[PDB]
Amino acid sequence: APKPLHKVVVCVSKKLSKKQSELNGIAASLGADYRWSFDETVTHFIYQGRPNDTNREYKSVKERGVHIVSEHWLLDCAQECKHLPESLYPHTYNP
Repeated sequence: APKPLHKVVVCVSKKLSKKQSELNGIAASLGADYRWSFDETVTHFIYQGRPNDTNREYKSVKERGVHIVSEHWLLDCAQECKHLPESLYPHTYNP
């Protein structure tokens, strides 16, 4: 049975550790997989920050070219039950 985030693999940044289990579960309810820390399987890295952010984990993921999205990407995908465009939710996104 189709779910909107099938084949997505989320990883919540260390910065967002207090929200990590909750966000993993929100992603999983939409059919995504999740990793507890970053690796080569991750498709979507959840992160909140600033222009030219110096966070080490963020910079390492950015080098790998995977999607880096605000937590609001996941929250809005959940509200809509849809795979929403990642480009609308950069790490600097603020509602």
